[PDB]
Amino acid sequence: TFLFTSESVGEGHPDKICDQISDAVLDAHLQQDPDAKVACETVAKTGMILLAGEITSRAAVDYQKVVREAVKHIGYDDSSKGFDYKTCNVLVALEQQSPDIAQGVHLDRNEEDIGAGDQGLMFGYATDETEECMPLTIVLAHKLNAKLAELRRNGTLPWLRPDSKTQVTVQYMQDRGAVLPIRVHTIVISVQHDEEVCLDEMRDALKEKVIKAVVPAKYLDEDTIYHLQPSGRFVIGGPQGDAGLTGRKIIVDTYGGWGAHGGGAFSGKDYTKVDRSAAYAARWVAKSLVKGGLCRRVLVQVSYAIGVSHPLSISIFHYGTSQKSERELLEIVKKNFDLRPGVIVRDLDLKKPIYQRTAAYGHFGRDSFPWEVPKKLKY
Amino acid sequence: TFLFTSESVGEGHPDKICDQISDAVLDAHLQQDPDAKVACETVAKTGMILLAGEITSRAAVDYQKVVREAVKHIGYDDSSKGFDYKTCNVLVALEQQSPDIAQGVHLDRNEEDIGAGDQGLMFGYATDETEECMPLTIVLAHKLNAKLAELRRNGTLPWLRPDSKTQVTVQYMQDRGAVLPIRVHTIVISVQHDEEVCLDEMRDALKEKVIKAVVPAKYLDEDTIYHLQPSGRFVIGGPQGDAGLTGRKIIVDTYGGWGAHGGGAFSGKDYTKVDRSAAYAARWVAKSLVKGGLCRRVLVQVSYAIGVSHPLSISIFHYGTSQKSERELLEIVKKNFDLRPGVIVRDLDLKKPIYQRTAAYGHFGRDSFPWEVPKKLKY
Ligand SMILES: C[S@@+](CC[C@H](N)C(=O)[O-])C[C@H]1O[C@@H](n2cnc3c(N)ncnc32)[C@H](O)[C@@H]1O
Ligand SMILES: C[S@@+](CC[C@H](N)C(=O)[O-])C[C@H]1O[C@@H](n2cnc3c(N)ncnc32)[C@H](O)[C@@H]1O
Ligand SMILES: [K+]
Ligand SMILES: [K+]
Ligand SMILES: [K+]
Ligand SMILES: [K+]
Ligand SMILES: [Mg+2]
Ligand SMILES: [Mg+2]
Ligand SMILES: [Mg+2]
Ligand SMILES: [Mg+2]
Repeated sequence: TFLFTSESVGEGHPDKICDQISDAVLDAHLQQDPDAKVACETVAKTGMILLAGEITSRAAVDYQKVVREAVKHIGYDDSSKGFDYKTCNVLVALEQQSPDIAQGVHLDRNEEDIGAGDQGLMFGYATDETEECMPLTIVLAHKLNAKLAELRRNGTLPWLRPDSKTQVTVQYMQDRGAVLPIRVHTIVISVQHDEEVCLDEMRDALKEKVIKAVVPAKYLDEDTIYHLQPSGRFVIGGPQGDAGLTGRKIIVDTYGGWGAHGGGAFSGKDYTKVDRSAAYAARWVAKSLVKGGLCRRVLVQVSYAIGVSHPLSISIFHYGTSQKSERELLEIVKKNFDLRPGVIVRDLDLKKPIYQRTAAYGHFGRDSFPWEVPKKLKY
Repeated sequence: TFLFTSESVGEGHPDKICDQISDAVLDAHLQQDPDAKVACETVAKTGMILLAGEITSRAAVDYQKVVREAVKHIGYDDSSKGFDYKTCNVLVALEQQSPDIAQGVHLDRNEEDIGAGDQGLMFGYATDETEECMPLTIVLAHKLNAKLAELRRNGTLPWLRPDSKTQVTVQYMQDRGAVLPIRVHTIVISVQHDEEVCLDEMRDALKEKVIKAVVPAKYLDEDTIYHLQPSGRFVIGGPQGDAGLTGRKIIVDTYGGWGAHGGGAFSGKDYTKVDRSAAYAARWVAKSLVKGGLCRRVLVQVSYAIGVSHPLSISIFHYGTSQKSERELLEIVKKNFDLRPGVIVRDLDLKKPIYQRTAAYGHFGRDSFPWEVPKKLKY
């Protein structure tokens, strides 16, 4: 057996605030101009949200309203919680997209033949260990943060504040390249709280009302290690406790350390940025291979050069979980998918303003987004 | 055979500027106070460097001088290049480290027993495909950017500006889990340039003076694909062309997509932040296993909880490249290394102000930093 650990963070973790704001800006632009070019970074620290980056769009967007409404949704609505959407500073340093990039990527190009918005590499991954084809470690870690937000928002644990982190270590066995979860070895939960609640009341609630509500009992046993509020005190939180930036939770956004990552952030970027569109397409290819019965676990790499539509490379790694060779699976992928960004946008409907919904609790394995609906493969 | 692609970026890429500034700030603090607690994020956009984060230190640091001297070293010294250290804005939004974090991590603790500064997961990787135990893809990509900076700085290609990106695709064969590079399949180079030089002069120089100077001729052939200045024009660059943030090149900083990554950035953080110290220690463990003759290729995962000194989990994956089981290699690691941050700091000398040197061209595989010198193993 072996251990593997993944983490997740809540909606009010300062980096995740930034990813949600960046995607609220992108959605505000796409609601008016489906062809907006957006590269919006967000920085958060005590009292401040700064927007920086490049946007060329026909939309008229009220940045103060978009930013403040996203922070209000997260739950930072009073100085007692360390941040307040009503009274924080919002600073904007947004300029047009560089004309040199625009001319090299999309200007005067037919949409299917638009060039990749940048160079880079991206990976897709899928594993049959869960129905949603995601690692159990990260699924559990995300659901523990979702449960904390539910209990905060329904008033069950009114001492909870929006900033949280979780981490799950699962003990696995291997089976011919596929992985089989056996038990939960360790869980960590840290969550911002009010000044009145004591450590013992929080530790008891985190075990009884959060962990037992999320983790199947079969995975928990007498030896499971719990680190609940391990720092001992977490009253200061959100951007006051730790600066946040967009694109600083890229492993939380994807596979929790499993598979691989090419380094590109997702949030704040329109479809021409292949860091997002091609990673979404690669997840769609990986999940299509697993739900199609071709492998039990698979990693897909793709890469691009700025201004060039077709990927430079495509690679498939099946961990030994298919009777077909990796070259055969590559040929099936090449016959069934077109991974130009200007075709991915049509297959995955990537001009639709649903990106803020992807910016917490992972981009993959939930809510039947287009990249989660397998493509029936012909071979 | 299969393809694999990795990228790198130059010193003047806007994200890399931020990592170098964050580490210049950390070094300035450590020069005066070896025990400084530093979590410095940097944001860059047209005309601006913003510092945000938390620092508790006894040092007296002139942030305007530190920031401007780092930008001067990178080479942004005139408005014609799109950024100038003499005249840009430097904004500081730095506060003390949260007292709640300080009390839960290090306050009143014996140094060897300091808790991890945060939770998280980290990986180390090593491969025998190169003497420095790094993937050839990323080594080549880094050296192509280093060669562009050398030719810019020696006046050979005076039209070059500091912002660059490269990407290398290598065609490999597998050998019992180990990987063997066969040839370079594709190279991309994009680099900011002056308004006078034409595309053909730049493409010819990039092939003849950069690629041929860096890539062994045995790997290049008649079928090697070159995408040199593929956007066609890159005069606007640096932070004017694209906002930069610290910790947005975490795959460039590590293994180029090989191995795995736990998501944590390195730059701007002191040793108590296990995202940096434990990733460095994990690279040291991986390279020690490969140089010790125990495996040909290996991935090491570790994880931590905030306030807890010992790792929560340790895992070793050898890809089938050892006669010893992964459990045996884990036992050898556990007998030879102590992965508490307050012991890693002593083994790797992590209070020394050498971090700006790590913040471009990768943290691993070069210049015999302590984590690159193997530990002789007893078993
Ligand atoms: C510990 S901080 C990162 C290190 C920090 N920048 C410093 O100055 O030491 C990382 C994340 O952990 C969580 N956090 C903040 N304060 C915490 C505390 N007192 N205990 C536990 N977790 C905390 C928040 O989710 C925060 O965004
Ligand atoms: C293309 S930009 C990222 C997308 C961008 N934020 C936008 O608004 O479309 C990414 C990086 O590529 C490089 N770059 C900038 N302008 C470029 C151009 N005209 N051609 C090629 N590469 C460029 C720089 O290294 C830059 O930091
Ligand atoms: K990726
Ligand atoms: K931070
Ligand atoms: K890592
Ligand atoms: K950017
Ligand atoms: Mg962070
Ligand atoms: Mg990138
Ligand atoms: Mg970037
Ligand atoms: Mg982290």
